[PDB]
Amino acid sequence: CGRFFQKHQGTCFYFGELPLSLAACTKQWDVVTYLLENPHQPASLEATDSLGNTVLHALVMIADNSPENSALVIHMYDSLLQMGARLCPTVQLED
Amino acid sequence: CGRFFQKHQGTCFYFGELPLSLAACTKQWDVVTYLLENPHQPASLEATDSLGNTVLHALVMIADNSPENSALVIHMYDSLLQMGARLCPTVQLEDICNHQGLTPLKLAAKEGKIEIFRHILQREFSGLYQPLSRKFTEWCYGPVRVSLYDLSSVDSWEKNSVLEIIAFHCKSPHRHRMVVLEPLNKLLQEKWDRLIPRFFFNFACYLVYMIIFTIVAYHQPSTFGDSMLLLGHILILLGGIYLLLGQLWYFWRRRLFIWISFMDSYFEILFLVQALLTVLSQVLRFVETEWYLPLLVSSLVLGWLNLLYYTRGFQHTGIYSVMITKVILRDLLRFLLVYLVFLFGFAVALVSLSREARPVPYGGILDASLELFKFTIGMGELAFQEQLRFRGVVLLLLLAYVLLTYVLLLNMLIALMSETVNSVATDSWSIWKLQKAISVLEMENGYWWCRRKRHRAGRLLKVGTKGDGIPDERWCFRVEEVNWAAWEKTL
Amino acid sequence: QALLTVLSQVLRFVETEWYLPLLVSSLVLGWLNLLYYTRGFQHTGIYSVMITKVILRDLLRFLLVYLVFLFGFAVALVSLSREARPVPYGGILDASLELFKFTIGMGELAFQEQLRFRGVVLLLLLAYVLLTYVLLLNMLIALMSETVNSVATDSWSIWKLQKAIS
Ligand SMILES: CC(C)CCC[C@@H](C)[C@H]1CC[C@H]2[C@@H]3CC=C4C[C@@H](O)CC[C@]4(C)[C@H]3CC[C@]12C
Ligand SMILES: CC(C)CCC[C@@H](C)[C@H]1CC[C@H]2[C@@H]3CC=C4C[C@@H](O)CC[C@]4(C)[C@H]3CC[C@]12C
Repeated sequence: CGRFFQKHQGTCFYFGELPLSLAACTKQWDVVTYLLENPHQPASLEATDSLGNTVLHALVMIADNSPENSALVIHMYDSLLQMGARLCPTVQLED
Repeated sequence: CGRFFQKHQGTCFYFGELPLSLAACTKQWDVVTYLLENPHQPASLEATDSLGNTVLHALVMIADNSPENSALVIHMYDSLLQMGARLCPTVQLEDICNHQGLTPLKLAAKEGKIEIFRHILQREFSGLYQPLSRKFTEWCYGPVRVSLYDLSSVDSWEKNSVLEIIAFHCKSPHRHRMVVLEPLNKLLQEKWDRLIPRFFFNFACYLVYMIIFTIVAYHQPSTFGDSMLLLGHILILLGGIYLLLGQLWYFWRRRLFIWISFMDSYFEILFLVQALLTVLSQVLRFVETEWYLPLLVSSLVLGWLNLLYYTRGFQHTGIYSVMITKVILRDLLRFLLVYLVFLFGFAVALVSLSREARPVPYGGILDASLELFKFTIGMGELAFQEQLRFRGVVLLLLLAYVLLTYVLLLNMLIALMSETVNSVATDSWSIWKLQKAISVLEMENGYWWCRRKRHRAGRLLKVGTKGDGIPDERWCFRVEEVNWAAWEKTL
Repeated sequence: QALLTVLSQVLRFVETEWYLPLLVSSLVLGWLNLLYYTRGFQHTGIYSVMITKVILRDLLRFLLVYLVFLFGFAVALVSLSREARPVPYGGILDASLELFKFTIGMGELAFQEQLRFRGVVLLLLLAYVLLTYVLLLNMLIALMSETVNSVATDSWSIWKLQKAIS
């Protein structure tokens, strides 16, 4: 959490202030995957931030109406939803 | 140097009157290369000609707005720049002046050539040949990317900048297209944003002056009140003198704009005329001449149109004001020409007719013209005059005028205005942006009595190290952007 | 409308003379709300949306320019024509009313013979007519044509959102 990381008017880029959120927003499916199957300590896919946003909220926040950004956020959203289904099929992330 | 080789109107082809310039302009990279590595005598790449142009100036001169020519001149320009870097890395070719005083970048601005101008203004190369670049991409943390544009010889802080050349020196008709490109667009916008208070302060001062003028003109006859009237009159005299001095100073500073610029400014003449009329009326009052009042009311009329001048400070109203003048110029004058040709003949026919019976309507030419104009203003008296001897002929002439000037011409004028408004949508935006640029450039300088201090734009960002020493400093303008396609391409 | 109606009704109890203007203002404003209720059909709903979009996009610039033209010419006409060789253009309101009669199609354009500056007055009137009536009104028609052409598809979605809100 910092001035550059919060959403304001100026020099900033909000990504969810989470390593998993950053990896998802930066278009790397391999890094997102690897954080999840760590034997040491897996990254919880339902963790939140100061604003309370999750990995799925952050993707919505960084979304634009441009074609490429929309395609990227759609694909990442679907992939993360499937990954949440295979990891944790009890809790549903959409609600 | 010869008649065929100089730039004139007729049979000519200017190429720089140099073998190296000819080879560069004739699309042969091998010949250009070979002239440079001759053991006998290499061809100096910084040599000039009678006009003083170099190899880079000549490429700018022969440039056109066609795609193929623009691509050729761009590629040759970049190749020659790299070749100059490898041969002579001490001297830089871009800042070589001319006999006129211009650089290759300033020639592109003054000659109205836009493709090479936009390419030179924003260029970036790969890892090799960094120093000879204008746009530099700084940190790329995620999809947000920050660009740094070189502000050298393009910032209005210097004496003869690119913006001043475009606004007051370019001969091209469509010279506004150059002020709506990236760097200039952003820089001009922030300059205008910094200049809102002074612009609206000038507007308020002019509004107060016009209110005082209106009050003085209204409360004037054919003590305290007399003292206030005299104070108002002398204040108007000084205000008119001030406006006249300002207009004269503006005309003297840019002696040669009056041919290039009429579509965009066209208010300096109006301000000059208003000031002259006001001063002339005020001085003529001292003689107690009867022609005071017409001159005073003419100045009163012309003042509020300059108030409309001050109104072009917003996007909607500015484009509307541009469109008004463009509609006036493109199609109002043809309609007036045809209208008066119709009016004069019909009025003369009506006057010559209806002089014998069986006051008097159509007594003279002025009365007939007034009646026929009442027809177009919607107040035409169309009656069957019974006392006339040629009643049917008069009625037929009136009907023929009505169905041929009122039904046809006015509605056709409406249609032509519709077409004109449809056709010039995108042009008015650029014209208004150029108008804002001119206003900003004028406000950057002070008034004719006080000069503002030049506020430099951009920050002093280090852009690395050159091959001559450790420091390499240049003033750059920063712009942020959030681009997702470009970011995803670079991985 | 509700505030004006309630204020007029309560002001009647005081027997104040400003009852009737407030009551007639409420009466005027009621039928425009009746037009509110009219946006229940596709054609009329999109028409109502287009009316407001034409008003917002281009009616205000025209009024601004129109009043700037009107005020200066009216003041010039009032300051002029105060000496001879009732009286037309007696004050600012009368001059404004005459110049507006010009745009409503009832402009009295005559060569006043009793004035001392007949030619100047006639030239000013002609310059107002050919610059406000011929130019500005027809240009306004053209701008409305362009606006109606440009916003065809947007009004449908705006009306659908209006239905959703209702
Ligand atoms: C009685 C006389 C002095 C008033 C008539 C004005 C005369 C000078 C004519 C000549 C050229 C005309 C101007 C040229 C075009 C414009 C730009 C437009 O955006 C506002 C109206 C305005 C400014 C016109 C107003 C009328 C005009 C000024
Ligand atoms: C004498 C006075 C009270 C009557 C004039 C009405 C006043 C309030 C003005 C101000 C804003 C205007 C309204 C704004 C826009 C619309 C929507 C349009 O689809 C119907 C007309 C209508 C409703 C206008 C009617 C006139 C209006 C209501």
